[PDB]
Amino acid sequence: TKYNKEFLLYLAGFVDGDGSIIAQIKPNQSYKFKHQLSLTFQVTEKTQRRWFLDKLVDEIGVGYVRDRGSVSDYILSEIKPLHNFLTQLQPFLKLKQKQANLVLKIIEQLPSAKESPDKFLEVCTWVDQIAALNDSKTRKTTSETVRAVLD
Amino acid sequence: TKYNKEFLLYLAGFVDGDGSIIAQIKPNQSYKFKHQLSLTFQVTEKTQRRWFLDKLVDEIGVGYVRDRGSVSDYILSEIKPLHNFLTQLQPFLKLKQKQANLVLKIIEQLPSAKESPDKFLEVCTWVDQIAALNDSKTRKTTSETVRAVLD
DNA sequence: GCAAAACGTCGTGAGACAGTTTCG
DNA sequence: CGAAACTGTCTCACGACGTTTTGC
Repeated sequence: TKYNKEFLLYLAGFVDGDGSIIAQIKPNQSYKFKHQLSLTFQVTEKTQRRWFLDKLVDEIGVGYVRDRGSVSDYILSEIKPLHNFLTQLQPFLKLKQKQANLVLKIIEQLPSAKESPDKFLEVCTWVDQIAALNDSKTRKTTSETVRAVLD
Repeated sequence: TKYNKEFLLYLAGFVDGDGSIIAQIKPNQSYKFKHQLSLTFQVTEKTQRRWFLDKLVDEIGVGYVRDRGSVSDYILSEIKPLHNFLTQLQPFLKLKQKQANLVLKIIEQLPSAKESPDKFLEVCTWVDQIAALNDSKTRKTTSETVRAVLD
């Protein structure tokens, strides 16, 4: 899906404001390396303004909105559409462009990360960088925590 | 000054996110009708990201940045530059377009609001409308306050 | 007497994760 | 196995005012 540049310009400003580009390493025994590499693009807004997030679902054509009381979030996790979307959005980001670029990097490196523990750990390293670029305050699992479990 | 369109598209999204279009009636004795009609365009950001606000000062070409601890704000209150700015920004705003058009209306009517208490009140009613559109929760002075004083 | 700067603050509206679950 | 959803909440990073002082 090719997005309109005006939509992307406005949206990149909005994302730099209320948005969040997130990479997480989730402990999970069902994966071969006991952790899932999770990626999320999100936009949070007061629920009385969810109409704005509902429109995003329509305009971006993928993702959904979750309600959590007083605020709601537009969430996009599917890696394929995420890569497609972030690729077109990143040229216009000013505050979260580095995060976007790290996420695109991780996505493309995913297949290779599933094959090798050293690669996987390398990818986890880029997740650490995204978190350090964000206003990270409650992170727990890092590349360090993953190395210890692999060992 | 005329701003580039892509600049305004991005900024409108950033403003709809971290910005605030403010209208205030400030009790102050030195004014004929005992209140100042104050208008402010602002963008708030964590002080570590103060460079982005400083950059806005240069790109918008007027206004300034103030510090208040963990966060800083880009501030624009000069009525003429503010009017020129919002006129060009409002077409691209989505959550705060009404507030912006009401601020523009107030500015245009300031001259006549000065000559008549009743005009002053009507404009103060437009300030009520802006506060209602924002997520107002600590407002003290309203057009009802002024109505009482004007007696 | 008004515009504009300066300085101060309530109560969130966000951001940024964590943990667990679903099911092709 | 693993992509993606579902559910919770911590810690702010904002928004949106308010009061007081400048300066022409």
